[PDB]
Amino acid sequence: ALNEGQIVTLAVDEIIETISAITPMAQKAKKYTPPAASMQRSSNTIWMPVEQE
Amino acid sequence: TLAVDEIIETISAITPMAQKAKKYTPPAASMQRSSNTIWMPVEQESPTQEGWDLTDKATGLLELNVAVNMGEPDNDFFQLRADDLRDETAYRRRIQSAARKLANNVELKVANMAAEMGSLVITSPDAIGTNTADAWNFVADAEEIMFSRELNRDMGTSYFFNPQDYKKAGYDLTKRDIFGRIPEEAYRDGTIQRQVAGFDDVLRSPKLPVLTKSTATGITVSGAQSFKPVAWQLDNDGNKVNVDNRFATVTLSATTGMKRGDKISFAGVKFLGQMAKNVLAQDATFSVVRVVDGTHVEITPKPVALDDVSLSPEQRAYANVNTSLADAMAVNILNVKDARTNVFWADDAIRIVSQPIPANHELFAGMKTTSFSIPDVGLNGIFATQGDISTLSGLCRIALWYGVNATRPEAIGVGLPGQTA
Amino acid sequence: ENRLESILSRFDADWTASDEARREAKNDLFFSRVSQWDDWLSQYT
Amino acid sequence: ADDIPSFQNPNDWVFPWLTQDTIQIAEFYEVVEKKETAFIYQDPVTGE
Repeated sequence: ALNEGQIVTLAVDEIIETISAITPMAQKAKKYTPPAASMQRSSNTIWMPVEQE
Repeated sequence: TLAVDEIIETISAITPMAQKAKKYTPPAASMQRSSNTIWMPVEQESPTQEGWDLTDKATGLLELNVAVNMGEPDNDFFQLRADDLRDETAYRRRIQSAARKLANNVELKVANMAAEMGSLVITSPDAIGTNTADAWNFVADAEEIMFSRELNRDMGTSYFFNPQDYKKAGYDLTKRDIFGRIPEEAYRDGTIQRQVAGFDDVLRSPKLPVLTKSTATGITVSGAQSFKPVAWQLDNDGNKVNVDNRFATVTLSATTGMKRGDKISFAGVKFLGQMAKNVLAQDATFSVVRVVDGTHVEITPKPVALDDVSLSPEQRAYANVNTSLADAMAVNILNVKDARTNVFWADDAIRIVSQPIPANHELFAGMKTTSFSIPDVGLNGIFATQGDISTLSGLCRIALWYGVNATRPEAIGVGLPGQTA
Repeated sequence: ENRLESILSRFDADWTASDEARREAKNDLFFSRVSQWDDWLSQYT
Repeated sequence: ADDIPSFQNPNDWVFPWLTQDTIQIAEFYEVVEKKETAFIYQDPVTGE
């Protein structure tokens, strides 16, 4: 034979997925969006009442 | 301090070589990974045999290649203070000058590579004004060496004179003591002619390099060295990697006084007829590309020897030289005196790869990037602006990413007049 | 080749292209329908 | 219905407390212009 042709390298962009994680608690937790940027690099929290007895 | 807006134009440049050079724009997405290199094959040459019974003498196939790559951007980064009236006044004309100087850089690079990687060398022991019709002798010598080596010239040919030798040729024409069409044109205008001695484009180029005389004396070859046309070779890991067909590393006695672009020839070694493999009467000429180590050089035509015995027949079918190196043969220089170079080439010998700079991406916020066509030459770059207040200024950058490549260094040539002493 | 990749590339290009006009339109809708004040960045105690 | 979808949501940070709505899905309409075959029949009543 001896075909001293021309050698290339082929990289195909069909990826091989490996990771698949499940997130069952963060979807269950309720999200709240405060309009208060004072929770910045500071210790200003928000105070909410507790059910009265 | 009265001042006007009429600008005194002072310089005007012409860039013919970058116009004649073909421009190549390969896909950037693939070039990002291929390491800014792309390979091209070389026209195949085949062996032949004689006789009836030729068992076990069947050959294989061997197709060589060359590689074309690119260097680094060429920029005009400058900074604009927003309060200086003399900076506010000159900004747009500075952009214009940036475009002009970028084009000038491109064509200067083309000229330098063509002069420093041209294998064909046409020397003369006297200047071009010495005898009559010796400018035509130069151009016809270039034509003849191309014809005899049987190089492809289908796209065209070009011969660039420097202004000195262009005027010498014009003087030769007007000293003819007659006036027809050629001498009358050379008198009324400086132009000798558009075609001379078979070249279909004879121009003058204001920025051809001056090739310094080499200091080399008495250099000989160390050991017999046979170079084999190969398309790939194994590396240390077993991977097959490609080989450029346009280089050969030669181990000499001492590479002192040898620099990039020097022209050499080995005693006894003769050219070949390429396709027909018939020896010529002219010594093979080579151009040293890189002086690696203190006893090695890299000459741009590979000296494949016809009489070589260690070559497979398909490899011998690529011979461009009658005999190999003989461990003692004298490599004699060809540029023995400083002289500006006239440069001839086939139009398909030099190309200009070009790439984009995607600075308009959404990654580069704050910057404003637009396209910027370089005039004269057919190239595109980026024009990027980013203001500043760490210095209360603004930064402007015109970038251009290209690379010249001599795909056929054996089709380029250099004319060296006055190579005496 | 991947259908998901092609569709998402088109949508990504479109979303990035129409970023500022959409932001201004949403701000105008909020201004005209909900409120004309912003307490978000007020560092005041 | 069990596999809840997710997509680029365009109502980011609805602000005061409960974000409420979630579950973004997209529908992608695409238009393909091409030459497809048509048949020339003969109407039994009149014409083609």
